[PDB]
Amino acid sequence: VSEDLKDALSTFQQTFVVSDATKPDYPIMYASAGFFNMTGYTSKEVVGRNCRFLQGSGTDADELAKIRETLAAGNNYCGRILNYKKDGTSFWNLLTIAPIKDESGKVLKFIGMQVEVSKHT
Amino acid sequence: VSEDLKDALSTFQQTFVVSDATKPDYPIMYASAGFFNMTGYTSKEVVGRNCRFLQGSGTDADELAKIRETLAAGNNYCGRILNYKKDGTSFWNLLTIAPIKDESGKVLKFIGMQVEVSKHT
Ligand SMILES: Cc1cc2nc3c(=O)[nH]c(=O)nc-3n(C[C@H](O)[C@H](O)[C@H](O)COP(=O)(O)O)c2cc1C
Ligand SMILES: Cc1cc2nc3c(=O)[nH]c(=O)nc-3n(C[C@H](O)[C@H](O)[C@H](O)COP(=O)(O)O)c2cc1C
Repeated sequence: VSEDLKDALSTFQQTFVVSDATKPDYPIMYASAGFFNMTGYTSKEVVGRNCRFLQGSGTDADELAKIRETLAAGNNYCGRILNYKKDGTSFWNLLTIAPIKDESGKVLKFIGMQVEVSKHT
Repeated sequence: VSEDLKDALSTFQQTFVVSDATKPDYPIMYASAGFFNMTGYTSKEVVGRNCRFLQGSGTDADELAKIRETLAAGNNYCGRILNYKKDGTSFWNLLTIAPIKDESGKVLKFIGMQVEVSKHT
């Protein structure tokens, strides 16, 4: 809440997840070290869930539409979206999603790199 | 993130490079084994080089402007760009660039994940 506090104890955390692209819920298969440090959810407990548990009231619906469109097309997504820690504390997520394709081009997984950043840049 | 990330991408035989954001022309520090297969260039040909050697006259200059802006801003970049293998073969490269930052929020590296993609030109 306090302005001076947030900046002095700036946490520029970074994590990634890998999700299964062959199931309609795009479930996390693996969440990297740092996921709990950033979000307050353990890397173990998020396995089998869709990453939308990080979203809340202020998350931009149009950005979510572009993500779904990316996953369906099998391409990539780059955005800065509003996410929420287990706490309910909001943070800005510099989110980069890329397809993990096999030898013949099949999209088997997606990787999502998540970077906590401030509101603008 | 970074070493764990490299390992996850390698586990799925992905093509990616890691570039130095502290050296001035973003030289490649690391090129995965998939890079040779995708481009015809070995890692040793390529380590120490800016990845612009993949470009040619068909490459969209407007996209390259978007990339320059991303790297100066420490943000991410998602696009599909026309690139050329060592033998001149032209292809779509779905390129995804994300920052790797330290404690400061200082960008140390960029990772660029590359996949050769068919055509919805
Ligand atoms: C690999 C991967 C990583 C993702 N990471 C996040 C994330 O960090 N924050 C978030 O809000 N959504 C993230 N998503 C997006 C959601 O999981 C979901 O795809 C999005 O909400 C759109 O689908 P929906 O409209 O059904 O919710 C990620 C998706 C994928 C597949
Ligand atoms: C990690 C990373 C990966 C990159 N991968 C590619 C690539 O696969 N193909 C390409 O044309 N450019 C790639 N680039 C972009 C070019 O290296 C260069 O940044 C771009 O051409 C803009 O700079 P310039 O206008 O000086 O050429 C990559 C850049 C970074 C930092």
